[PDB]
Amino acid sequence: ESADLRALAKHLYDSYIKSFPLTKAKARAILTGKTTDKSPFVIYDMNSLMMGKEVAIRIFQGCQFRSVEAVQEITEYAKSIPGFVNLDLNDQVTLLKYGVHEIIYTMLASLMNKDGVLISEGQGFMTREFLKSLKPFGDFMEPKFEFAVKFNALELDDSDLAIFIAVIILSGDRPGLLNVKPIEDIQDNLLQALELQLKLNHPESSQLFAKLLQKMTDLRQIVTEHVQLLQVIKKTETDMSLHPLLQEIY
Amino acid sequence: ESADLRALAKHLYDSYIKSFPLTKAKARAILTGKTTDKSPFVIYDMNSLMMGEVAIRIFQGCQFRSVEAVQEITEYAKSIPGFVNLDLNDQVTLLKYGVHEIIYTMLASLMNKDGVLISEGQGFMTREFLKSLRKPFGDFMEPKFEFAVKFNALELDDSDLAIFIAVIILSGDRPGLLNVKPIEDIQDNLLQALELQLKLNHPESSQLFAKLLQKMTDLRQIVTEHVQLLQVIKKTETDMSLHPLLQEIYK
Ligand SMILES: CC(C)(Oc1ccc(-c2cccc3ccccc23)cc1)C(=O)O
Ligand SMILES: CC(C)(Oc1ccc(-c2cccc3ccccc23)cc1)C(=O)O
Repeated sequence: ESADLRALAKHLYDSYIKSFPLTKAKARAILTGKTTDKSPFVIYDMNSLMMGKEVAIRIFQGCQFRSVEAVQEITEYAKSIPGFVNLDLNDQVTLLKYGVHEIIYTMLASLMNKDGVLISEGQGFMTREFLKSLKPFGDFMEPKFEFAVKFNALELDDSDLAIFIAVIILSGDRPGLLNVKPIEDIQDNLLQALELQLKLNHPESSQLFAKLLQKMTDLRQIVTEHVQLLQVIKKTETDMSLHPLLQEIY
Repeated sequence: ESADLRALAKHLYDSYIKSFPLTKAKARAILTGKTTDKSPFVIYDMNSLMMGEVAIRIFQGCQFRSVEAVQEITEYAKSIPGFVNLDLNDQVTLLKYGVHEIIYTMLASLMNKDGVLISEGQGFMTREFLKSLRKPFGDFMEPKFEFAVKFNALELDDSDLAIFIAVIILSGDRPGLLNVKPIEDIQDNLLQALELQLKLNHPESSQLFAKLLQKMTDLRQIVTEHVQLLQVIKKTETDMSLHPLLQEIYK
């Protein structure tokens, strides 16, 4: 009934707030928008960054660090989705493994506008053109920027995004899953809760449910495109015995 | 009004029939060995291939059929209300990015786990036979079978597919589009039409609408993979001619 759907929605919203550092609502206030309580430090050039083992590699590695960190926040959020911990533990691991990249790029949009991205929990702001100003690394944020511009045109808020992220985790078509049935049964429930949420939250945005789902197609293409860049960078340099243990962590 | 959505659904179903020679309904009647009205001849090896008469031959068959399919899809496209009224450059762009996604959607209608109908249903070519084709060509069809088997478990019929196919063409998040808003206004209507159609045609089937739209992710991947395998073929087969139309669509 509408009752357990709204219950599910509020549950997810509550744990999404608890699990992640900067909400979209706060990121929007910082960006383009209102509140400049404390302006973020802006990174627009090589100087700016320093004023903030090596620049272009420094920045791409920094994004990896945050993303490893984010995997744990996503994990904790996953385990708050009703039914998730009851799944086969191999399937939990699989769902997280193939889901975290799509989740990261989804949420990255919350931190982006067409001009740049908030980092360090909104304390910083790296400009889009400074990012594109790199060498075989000026290639890696631009498709995220192009995706975010289109995705943010849907004007979702955190309550919408909480359910959407849960939908992504409970996919069903991840390779190697052992028991697809309960996963799809949970996702069917989450899709219902999502549909309702979007109808109550955006009553005059017609077919917002459908439009948001079609965005999954662009999301997977981003992820695919990102892993192939990663494979190229794994041909920039791999041999060095000065962070073997840090290499491990990533 | 739901009434307007029903008329649009009827209209699109109607054009689909008139545009596409072999419907899913006919494909299923052929495939199910309980209607012996006219059974297909089955191609499962090279001698049955020669009885029912290599890899290049088969794939250029596929190439010619695809170009004709583009024609039929193009014909169907003009019947979608609002489509011919769009900026022409966008009409080209919509077709360019839509055509292959639709071909693999419809291809599934002619497939089961064991093979695919060919030559307007007169032939059936085995999945194993296609998989054993020489090294580059043996990998072309297998991901389409994979898609088709899970897509076919949605159990869509032609009146469903007519609207879904229209939804695909009228995307708008396609690259290079000049006027996105009028494209999205039309898709928005196709989507309402699709949503109603599935809930009436499949009352017991929970969130079929969402699960169908998720399938759009899979069609993208198929196209992407097929493209990268075509550029392999282009280099190992310098003597094989890719069709100019198909060439213009791929970039
Ligand atoms: C889950 C998410 C979106 O994870 C992020 C991952 C990477 C970045 C990021 C993106 C681009 C450059 C960066 C440089 C240093 C640190 C982080 C980045 C921002 C957020 C977040 O922090 O909300
Ligand atoms: C739109 C569609 C799906 O177009 C087709 C495209 C390719 C094939 C096909 C697929 C695989 C092998 C073939 C060999 C000879 C001729 C055609 C094929 C069948 C149909 C159709 O005819 O319904």
